[PDB]
Amino acid sequence: AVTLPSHSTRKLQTRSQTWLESREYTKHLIRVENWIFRNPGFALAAAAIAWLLGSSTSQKVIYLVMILLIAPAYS
Amino acid sequence: AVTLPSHSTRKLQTRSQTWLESREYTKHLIRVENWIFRNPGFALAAAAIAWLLGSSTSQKVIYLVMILLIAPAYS
Amino acid sequence: EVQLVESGAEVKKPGASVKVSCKASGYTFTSYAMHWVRQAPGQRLEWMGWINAGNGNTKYSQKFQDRVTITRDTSASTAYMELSSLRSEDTAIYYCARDKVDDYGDYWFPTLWYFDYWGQGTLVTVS
Amino acid sequence: EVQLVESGAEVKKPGASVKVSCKASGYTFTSYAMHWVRQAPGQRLEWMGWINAGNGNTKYSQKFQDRVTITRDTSASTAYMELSSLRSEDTAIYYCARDKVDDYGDYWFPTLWYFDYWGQGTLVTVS
Amino acid sequence: IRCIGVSNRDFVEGMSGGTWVDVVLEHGGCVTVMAQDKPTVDIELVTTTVSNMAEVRSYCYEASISDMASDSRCPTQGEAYLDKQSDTQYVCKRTLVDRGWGNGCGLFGKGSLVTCAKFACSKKMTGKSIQPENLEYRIMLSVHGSQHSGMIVNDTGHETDENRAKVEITPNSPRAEATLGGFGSLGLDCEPRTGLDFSDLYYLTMNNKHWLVHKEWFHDIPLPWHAGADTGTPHWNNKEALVEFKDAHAKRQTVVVLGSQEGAVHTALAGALEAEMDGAKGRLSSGHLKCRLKMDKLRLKGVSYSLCTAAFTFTKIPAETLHGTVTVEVQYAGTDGPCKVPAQMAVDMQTLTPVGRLITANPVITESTENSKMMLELDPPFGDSYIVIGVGEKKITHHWHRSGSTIGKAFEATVRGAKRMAVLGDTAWDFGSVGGALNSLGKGIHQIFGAAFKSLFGGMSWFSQILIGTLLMWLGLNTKNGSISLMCLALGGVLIFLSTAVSA
Amino acid sequence: YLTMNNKHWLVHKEWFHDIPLPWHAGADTGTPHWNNKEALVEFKDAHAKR
Amino acid sequence: NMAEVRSYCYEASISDMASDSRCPTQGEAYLDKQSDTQYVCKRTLVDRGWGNGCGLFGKGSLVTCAKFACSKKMTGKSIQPENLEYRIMLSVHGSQHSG
Amino acid sequence: SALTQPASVSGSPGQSITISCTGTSSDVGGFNYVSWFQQHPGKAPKLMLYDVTSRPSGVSSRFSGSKSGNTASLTISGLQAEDEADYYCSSHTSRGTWVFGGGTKLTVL
Amino acid sequence: SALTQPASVSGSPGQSITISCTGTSSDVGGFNYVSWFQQHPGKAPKLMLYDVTSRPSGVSSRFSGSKSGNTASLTISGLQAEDEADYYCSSHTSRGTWVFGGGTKLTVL
Ligand SMILES: *[C@@H]1O[C@H](CO)[C@@H](O)[C@H](O)[C@H]1NC(C)=O
Repeated sequence: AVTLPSHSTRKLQTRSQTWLESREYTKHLIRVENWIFRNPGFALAAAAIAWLLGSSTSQKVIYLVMILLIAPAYS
Repeated sequence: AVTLPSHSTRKLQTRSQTWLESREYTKHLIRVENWIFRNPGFALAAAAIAWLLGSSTSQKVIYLVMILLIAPAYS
Repeated sequence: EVQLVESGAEVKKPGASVKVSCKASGYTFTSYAMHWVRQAPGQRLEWMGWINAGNGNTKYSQKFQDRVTITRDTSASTAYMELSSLRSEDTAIYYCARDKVDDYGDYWFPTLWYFDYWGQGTLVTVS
Repeated sequence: EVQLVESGAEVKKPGASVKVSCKASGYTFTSYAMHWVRQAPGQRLEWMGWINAGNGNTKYSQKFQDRVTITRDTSASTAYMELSSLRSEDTAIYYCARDKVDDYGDYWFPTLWYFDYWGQGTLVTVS
Repeated sequence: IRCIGVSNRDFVEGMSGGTWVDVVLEHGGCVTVMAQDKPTVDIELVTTTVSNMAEVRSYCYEASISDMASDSRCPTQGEAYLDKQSDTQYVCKRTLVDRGWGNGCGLFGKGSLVTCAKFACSKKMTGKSIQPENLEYRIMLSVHGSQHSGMIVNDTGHETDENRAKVEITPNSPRAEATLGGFGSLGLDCEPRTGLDFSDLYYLTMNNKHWLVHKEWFHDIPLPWHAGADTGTPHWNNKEALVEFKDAHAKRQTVVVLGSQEGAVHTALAGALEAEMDGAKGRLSSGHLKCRLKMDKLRLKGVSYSLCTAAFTFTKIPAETLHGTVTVEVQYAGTDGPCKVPAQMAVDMQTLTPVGRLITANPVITESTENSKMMLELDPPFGDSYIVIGVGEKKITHHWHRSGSTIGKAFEATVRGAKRMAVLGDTAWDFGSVGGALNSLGKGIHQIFGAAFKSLFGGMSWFSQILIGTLLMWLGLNTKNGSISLMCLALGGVLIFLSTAVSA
Repeated sequence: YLTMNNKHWLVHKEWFHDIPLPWHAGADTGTPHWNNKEALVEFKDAHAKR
Repeated sequence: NMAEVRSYCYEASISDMASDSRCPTQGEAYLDKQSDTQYVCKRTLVDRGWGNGCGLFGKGSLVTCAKFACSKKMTGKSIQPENLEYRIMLSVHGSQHSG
Repeated sequence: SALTQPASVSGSPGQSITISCTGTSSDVGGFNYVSWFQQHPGKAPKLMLYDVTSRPSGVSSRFSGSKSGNTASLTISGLQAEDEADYYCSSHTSRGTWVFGGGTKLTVL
Repeated sequence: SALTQPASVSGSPGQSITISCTGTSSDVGGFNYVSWFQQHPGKAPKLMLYDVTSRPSGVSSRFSGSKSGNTASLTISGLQAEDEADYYCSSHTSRGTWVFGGGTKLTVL
């Protein structure tokens, strides 16, 4: 099983609506949320880690975005 | 559908065999790879993007790992 | 001791309306509450009750949901169940029993015991 | 101590559904065991078995991979072996014997002994 | 006995501190306890019981869709509606898409259409709930000593056999006093309550195969939950998730099932527990227990007997089994009665005097006849050695050579000591006994770092675990103070380790 | 075209050639020889019990 | 006029099981199904003790080969630019309404 | 929805009998609300249990209640000759109404 | 997979008899599983061997098993008066099924 491919990495662009375009995006976000709703601790660790790299202020925030987004989705 | 939760975000730790521990940990990796084998272009764009942030050398490589891992899974 | 007594009714033909009284004796009214459990001989007890004598509240079984209405009278310390539009089948005996209210006066969850006493019965028969 | 009885497998006609029962007695069945070994008159004991226990699993001899099955009922500690279509050659005695099951309740490797007791035997004839 | 070549078996040598030894029993292996004296008891923990249960929600795998009768209205005589929405067993999504003059407004534009489908399920999860009370971990006791590996037969379920003894310990009656005839009554006091953190695990059904999963996982499934109180008319909350209304771009609306989601739910279960059910329990594999094993009442049995006579014929070639002992099973012929069984591992014969510390103390044969049948175990030294019982004329000797060195047993043992720390860890310090200011201060620190760690990095699959491992590694090669770099690299290294130990 | 049961939708030759499930080739006469099979039918054991 | 380029079986029906059970240092277990074509086999090592009954102890090399089967395959039917079509429609307002 | 209670039973004095009242999760299982009413026929019922295991003060102590799953077991020992009271099991459902079981006519010998 | 043990061999009271069961590497040789079933014409074949030897609890010393490859030798000496019965040799194949030899009916005295 573990059907990997998500057809949206391709999709097709056309006048008519694709299969699950709505269900799709909201879904991608709502997955991340009740991921982090169940692990605030990882928001702490991810916070300290990210804020430890780059020294430059904002990318810091880029590191937090990268890390909060990769933990639930792939892994 | 699109059942979000993947039980491995918790698992259970016991001497006994978990459900799909083997085909689990890999099907993660093999999902990332073809996903990458079908879009080398995104390796180019991700390369240039990452290498434009952080100026610090090895921070760059962290950005490419950041981005190559974020694209196939977390949309 | 605790005393429950009732009025021994008669048939009051099909379609009539029975009114049975339960006048509580031997304990404190104001903590009595009240139930009505119908039975005739040879089948299972149905509980068609109500549960609150302090506030006059009521809860009825879904079978009887609207048939019976109940009046409480504390001056006579008496609860009156009245079954309107009775039929041939409801030939039975109606016991009134108590399950003491929680002190708040609101009755939601009973005592762990329910019925520590019983009316002595009123057999009601339909023609 | 240990009793195993069956009801006799007379004779049906070639094309008959024969069901034999094995009533476990005395010995606790709980996690018990079983087997079925049919031998024809002075025959090459055949093992057409079903490794049953509590769980109700089975594994059939290649010869009866899909001809007969034996469901468990622990209400009476009874195993039912049912061989669809009693053809003529079957006249042999179906014995039920036990190889009591492993601790875990799952049965993989049998005990060193196999069959410490045996059914009375059932003659079933195709004629 | 009952544990040989069983792998994960861990033998504890000597209780210490006044006949008190605490041990952790997990189904994946055994524990064989050996004291200075007293028989060597072999404890093996089998199964688990799930009792009363209860249902929590349900989830539908498969959606029948019938009807779909539609209602449309004019550009302005409001939005649409039809009788079937009050049914609550249907699903309807009013989407404003249609056109004028075709249907009939004389008002080009918009339109609202309600499309209502009948939703009935077929295959569905129950998702039952576990509460820690009433589940008892069945546990089996097996003492070494005299035994074939069957031959005695009769097991000790009900008793007879008199070598082994079943104990079922439940949080409403712990302290499972176990009576081993003639050896001693081995009592043991176990906590069923606190070991696995149940109440966080819902017992989960599909078709037959059953699983255990987190409430945290089980409430997050995007299915049309049910409430599981009763049927009669199952009322499906949601229904939106499993059906999808696809409106065509040019005109109209379609109702489309998502089809059986069954297998996808199998994929989402990666890393559950594999579970077995029956009508009143549902055999639970895996698990772990914690128990203080009280050796107070025991006896070596027939410490007092003769040495038998002439025999020593041994049946099999001892068989170098995994991790330690060469497990011997002889048949002294001609013995009269319940006489002792002499065994010694000799460094050299030569003057007798073995150092072997065999793990099967005071072995004893049974009755008269000749069938005998006694099985033993002997832990020889790693070097070459001679296996000898030294009685009668010329006895019978054997030559055996262990492999591996004290260094190998050193690394090997901590390998598993680590896995004991890895899985079930924070109780791993309960494998050792009579601790204070070594094993408790230890279990304390490990418990705090364990709670913080689990809280910090929960949500970690194996792959994730390796990634964050390596990031904390790379920080550990950099920054400053030799603290956050050393603390960081440390905690990273331990994830990498817990990952590899999970996999192995 | 990708047919499951009585419904059909286009998919490219990447999502479609990337699927882990069994291959099967061109036709179903009799019963086909199923390529792969590892994706379905996942079997492993612990405690070393069959 | 469409072809069929491959197929997938989105369902599965396993059957027939059996097992190997050969001892350690007896080499390998055979069981003949690894010869026949649709019976999936994955060889695993059962650390094997005296319960089963073998001489040594360690990884025992058995595999259960259960016969695969399928139901309700999804077909990948493929097309090319040929055997395509459109059926376009025309309007030309003029004066009409409904035809 | 009446609780399941079996019609009737008998036996030697002193001998333990078991009356099984089987409900659903709605009432007997997810509550400890039970009671068994001894009803002398033609006389008024009385309550011989309450809170399961417990008993009112005037109860003959040889009555014993028990529950597991959906069950209500009234187990009596050394039945004294005059212990035939039609036994009815009753409980508080979740919906807030009480239901009396089918009742067990008790048969003494 | 089949059991070929011999049909019937005769011997006088007291001299030893030897029944040979010849199997495959798949069953008899590659395992310790062997069992010999004494079947009297009247009663069901009952356990009397199990694993080479190891009398169950009816030792009647006069029965001994042995193995030398794919062999099973049950050697009875001291003919047990009316010990005449069919003897069947059994084995656990590795495929997971049991096989029983063609049986040796014995002749005594
Ligand atoms: C087996 O148990 C029975 C009692 O059920 C006992 O009489 C018999 O002696 C026991 N035999 C063995 C070998 O344990």
